[PDB]
Amino acid sequence: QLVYFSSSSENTQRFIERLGLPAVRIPLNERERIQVDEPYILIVPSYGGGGTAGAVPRQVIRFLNDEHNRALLRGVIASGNRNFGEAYGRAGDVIARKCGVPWLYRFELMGTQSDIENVRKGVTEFWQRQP
Amino acid sequence: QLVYFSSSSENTQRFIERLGLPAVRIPLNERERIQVDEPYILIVPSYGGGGTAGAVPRQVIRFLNDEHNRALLRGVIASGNRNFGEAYGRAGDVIARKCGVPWLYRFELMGTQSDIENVRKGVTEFWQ
Amino acid sequence: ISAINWNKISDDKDLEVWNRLTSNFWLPEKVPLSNDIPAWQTLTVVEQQLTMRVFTGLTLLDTLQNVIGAPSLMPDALTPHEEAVLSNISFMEAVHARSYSSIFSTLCQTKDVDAAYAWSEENAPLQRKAQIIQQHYRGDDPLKKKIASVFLESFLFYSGFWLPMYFSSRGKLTNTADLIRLIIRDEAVHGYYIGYKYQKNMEKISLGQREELKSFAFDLLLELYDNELQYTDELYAETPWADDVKAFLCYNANKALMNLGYEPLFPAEMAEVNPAILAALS
Amino acid sequence: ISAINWNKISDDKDLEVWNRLTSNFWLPEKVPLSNDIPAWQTLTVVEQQLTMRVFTGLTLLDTLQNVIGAPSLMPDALTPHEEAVLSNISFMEAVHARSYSSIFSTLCQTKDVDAAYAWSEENAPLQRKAQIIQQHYRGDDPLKKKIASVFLESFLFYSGFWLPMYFSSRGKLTNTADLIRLIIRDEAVHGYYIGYKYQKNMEKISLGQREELKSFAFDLLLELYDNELQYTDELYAETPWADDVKAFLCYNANKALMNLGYEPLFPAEMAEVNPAILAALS
Ligand SMILES: Cc1cc2nc3c(=O)[nH]c(=O)nc-3n(C[C@H](O)[C@H](O)[C@H](O)COP(=O)(O)O)c2cc1C
Ligand SMILES: Cc1cc2nc3c(=O)[nH]c(=O)nc-3n(C[C@H](O)[C@H](O)[C@H](O)COP(=O)(O)O)c2cc1C
Ligand SMILES: [Mn+2]
Ligand SMILES: [Mn+2]
Ligand SMILES: [Mn+2]
Ligand SMILES: [Mn+2]
Repeated sequence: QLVYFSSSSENTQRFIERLGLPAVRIPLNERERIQVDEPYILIVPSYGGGGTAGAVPRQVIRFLNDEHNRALLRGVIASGNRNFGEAYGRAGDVIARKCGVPWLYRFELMGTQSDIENVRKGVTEFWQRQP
Repeated sequence: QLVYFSSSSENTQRFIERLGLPAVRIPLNERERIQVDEPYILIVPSYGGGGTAGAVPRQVIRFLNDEHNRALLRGVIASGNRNFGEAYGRAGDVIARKCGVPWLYRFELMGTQSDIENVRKGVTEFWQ
Repeated sequence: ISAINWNKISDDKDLEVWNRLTSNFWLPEKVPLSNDIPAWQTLTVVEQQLTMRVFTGLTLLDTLQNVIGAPSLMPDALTPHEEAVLSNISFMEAVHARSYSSIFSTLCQTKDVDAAYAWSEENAPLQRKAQIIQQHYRGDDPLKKKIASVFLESFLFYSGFWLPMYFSSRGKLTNTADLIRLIIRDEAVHGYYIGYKYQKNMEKISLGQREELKSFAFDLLLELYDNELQYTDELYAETPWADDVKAFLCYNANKALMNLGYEPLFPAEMAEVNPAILAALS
Repeated sequence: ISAINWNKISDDKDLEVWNRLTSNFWLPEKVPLSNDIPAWQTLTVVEQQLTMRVFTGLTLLDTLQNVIGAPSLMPDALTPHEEAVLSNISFMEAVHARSYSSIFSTLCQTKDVDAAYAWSEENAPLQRKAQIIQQHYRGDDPLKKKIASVFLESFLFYSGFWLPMYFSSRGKLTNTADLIRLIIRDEAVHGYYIGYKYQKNMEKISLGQREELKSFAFDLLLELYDNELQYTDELYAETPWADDVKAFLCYNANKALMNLGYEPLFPAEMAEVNPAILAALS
């Protein structure tokens, strides 16, 4: 399974659509929170820094610091833009280090065809090497 | 006597014109230079800092580091704008310390009638 | 359109002002406004209400400067570098406007802020001022636009700026005062530069046309002045400060005139400002 | 004119982008460009000429963005906060254009710089590119202006941006590369926000019109692309680098498309950037 966040600009949403895999969206509305039942990879865009100063969107922080959800986190994929330099995909690095999970992939905006193919292959292989 | 500088915006020039006292202008053109033969008060605008950082215009520095000119300096009046806060009239302060002469007066832009009146009175009493 | 070349400056003043304005860049986030909360609490309801009404008024006028004011000057630019400087000026008007919201966010209650905004919409002097200024910005006379702009922000704004300067002298809201001083530093340079360009534009019109414009400038001045006295009455109604504000307006009116190259209009007696207010400025 | 209230945000993206763009404020004086003089001196005459021709070209286009591009978007703003953000964008285009002059002043000979400006004036693909973009900025279709703006600076500029990134990968002109990365960081956000607004604007129109704009956008993309291959050919003619430049162009074209909400069009084969160039970015 997959969990993702996408802001109102919906680049990560557009990626998930084209990916073709079942996924659950962390609600855009900050007051709404969701619970997941199974192991998952998290896909999140980087947002340092406009509405939070921090790399990870508030909604994802809210989702993660519920230890129920955190315990089922198995990996992270981050999106963003290479033009941000060292900060490119920062959300993935931050989540990975804090939660003790691997940073699996890093892509730009809505993702290229290569990104889609790589992530499709990567995820299938990831669950093959998972309990 | 009076020595002054005014940039292309001519605020200090207009003060001098309305003061009505005899005065010599440090050339706007940086390549030209002048000398004076009698003791004077200097009136200078502040310009920290549109690419030079220094509050004293380059033309005034060139005028002052002539030994003959510097020796005849006796006092400084600074123009500027109160809206620059602590930096209001900063050029007079810099010149006052560097040259060891008193900073005599502070005024804004082309000067009010009060400024003209105050300087007229101050100048006469200073030389006596 | 031709590539701008900053190594071929036509008027030195363009570079000088470009450098002064850009190197003075600030944002309201850089001012520790939260350190004013205890001071805000000690202010009376009437003082608090005054502060919010003052700043909602300034928000309207800085918004006007950003959206219409500075852009309206762009077709009348003498050089490509002036056009660029006007781009900075416009953006900094948005920063000025934004900063009042910063004050509201930190210090004030939403409902009261919204009431102050509502009071501003309804205040006849405020709206008349905006209307008069906008009318000249939308006109076909480039020189009258410059006069209006210099009058708005080197003169009219000072009915509003008086208050944080007063608080500063009493050792209250010192951080809000520091924020306002940043705005005032920008506006001093804006007024200087626009007034400078006004005088440059005037060099290319006839002597008769200059006298006509001089008369217009003093007419507009007195019309705006009369309006601002009424705005001041209504703003400072439940305080003893009106006369002091009016003296500060005359003092600033004189500087605005000097920015345009005209001699001060108001005699010392009308422009005698409380020394603590002057000290708050510098 | 209404008074802007930053505590009543209609679209959170306006505040996010305002914060990102203003907190990223920079000036070329903040970069120690003079430290590139040794590196500059080690470049071949071919490399030096190429560098100056690149930057004179970018100067023209950033001037276009400041004087016409960004202002052309202002009347089509959905919110007052967007108007304010667009004021920042316009000012930063002035900063971008100014920074090329900073480079020239620090590193180059005036005669060579003026010859590069002349070369740019007479370069057909460059002038055709400038003509096409401003034709759309002068048109009556707000949505086509946004398309052209995104294509210019999230796509076409990268034929130029390639060069400092390449030099960076070799340990030469590293400070100039640092400056270009500041421009690139701005443009990434400019393209994102303008493209975001383009999509918001399209929510309000018929399917038929959306399909028309899609067809127009892809045809404009291919028109500009083919023109840019010619520009690249002429710019990089004395070097072996045209193919890598073109791959970097295709890579960025895909990003420009995605900013507009369209899927990337250029296959992996065409957009395969040398890892050292990608490393120079991040
Ligand atoms: C305010 C702001 C800050 C951003 N910061 C970063 C960043 O630090 N690193 C990065 O790779 N991308 C950054 N981005 C780019 C976004 O992560 C990227 O556009 C992403 O596709 C947005 O996804 P979404 O539309 O699903 O919300 C930033 C974008 C914005 C608007
Ligand atoms: C770029 C710039 C920087 C300035 N800096 C200061 C300053 O630091 N302190 C001050 O009191 N006035 C400052 N001023 C205001 C001028 O000193 C003032 O307008 C003066 O009247 C100019 O005189 P002039 O027109 O004869 O050159 C500055 C003006 C400019 C344009
Ligand atoms: Mn302002
Ligand atoms: Mn202003
Ligand atoms: Mn740009
Ligand atoms: Mn741009």
